[PDB]
Amino acid sequence: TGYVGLKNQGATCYMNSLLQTLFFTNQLRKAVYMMPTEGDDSSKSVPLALQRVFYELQHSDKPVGTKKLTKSFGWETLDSFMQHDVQELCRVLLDNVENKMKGTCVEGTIPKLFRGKMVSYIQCKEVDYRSDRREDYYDIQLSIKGKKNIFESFVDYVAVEQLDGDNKYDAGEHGLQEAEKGVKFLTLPPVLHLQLMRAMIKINDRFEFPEQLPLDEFLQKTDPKDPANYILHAVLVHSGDNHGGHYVVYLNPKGDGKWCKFDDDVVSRCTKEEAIEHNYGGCTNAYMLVYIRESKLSEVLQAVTDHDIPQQLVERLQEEKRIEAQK
Ligand SMILES: Cn1ccc2c(=O)n(CC3(O)CCN(C(=O)[C@@H]4CCN(Cc5ccc(-c6cncnc6)s5)C[C@H]4c4ccccc4)CC3)cnc21
Repeated sequence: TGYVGLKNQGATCYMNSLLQTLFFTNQLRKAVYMMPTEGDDSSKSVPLALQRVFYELQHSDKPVGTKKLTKSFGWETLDSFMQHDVQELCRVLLDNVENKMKGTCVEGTIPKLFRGKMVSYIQCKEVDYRSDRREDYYDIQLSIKGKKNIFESFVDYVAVEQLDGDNKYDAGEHGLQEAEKGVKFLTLPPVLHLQLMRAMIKINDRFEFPEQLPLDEFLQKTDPKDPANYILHAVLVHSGDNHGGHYVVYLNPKGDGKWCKFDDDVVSRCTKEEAIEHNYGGCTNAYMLVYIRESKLSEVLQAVTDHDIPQQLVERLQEEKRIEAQK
């Protein structure tokens, strides 16, 4: 493979999976590396540790440890990983970073990759009154129960729900009213992060998902020049229950369909089938997926030299490692 794993140090559960996912979001890696940790707290600055882990992921001939990162953002209780959803952790990281990049050349990168926009609306049936509010999303949580595939999800997601009888809409000046509330995508980000709502006690129901995911039709306008076809990039996987769970991520880091299994420290080549159909579920199955828009693929997954790291940085981390000298 050439790729190196991450250490299992405690119960980070999904963290390692998420870390790889992100570390192979190449345009974000370059961006992270650029972040100025020149005068940062070596111990408690998250943005620093995300440089360290990525550095070591790109250079370590041994499996990369994460203790310092888990410290930097301070999920150090007996349940602090299993009490949170995965996008929550993503947001933690992607926040700390997106900030540190403000007033830099690399400002605006996290949203440029992971942010898309939306409209939630409420429209009265009989009377004239509409409520349209736009929001930004960085990630999307699909309902799987009763859904066989990703399509049915995105159609469930844009389902124009009805508000009648015991739950009519307080239209204010118009009083309680019958109206329909839905959602509608305006855009979708280069990087499309999806979580499948398996927590409820874990649902293990079969939920199919494609390698190629056309999304133009859930948009309101489409783009002839830029269609919204997506390339499955990673598949975050879990298997077990409230007693024994275990986390694994499958990636094809180059968008070429050459898949790899990442079981923490152990990384191996695997089949398309192992990554995809074998994680449809029906107990060991996908809980989050990552998808790059086809057009932006080459950029997002731009390759990364060792000359894309500043020396200043490079030097600090090494001293820090060397000085890791124990008796
Ligand atoms: C809003 N919503 C609804 C569902 C859902 C979701 O599944 N996700 C994905 C998820 O965030 C679920 C939680 N999660 C976990 O890893 C779970 C954390 C819960 N874990 C079970 C437990 C083990 C130990 C537990 C425990 C509880 N109390 C004290 N000590 C240990 S609870 C089982 C894990 C699980 C993994 C894959 C799918 C579904 C769940 C990350 C993946 C994100 N958002 C969601």
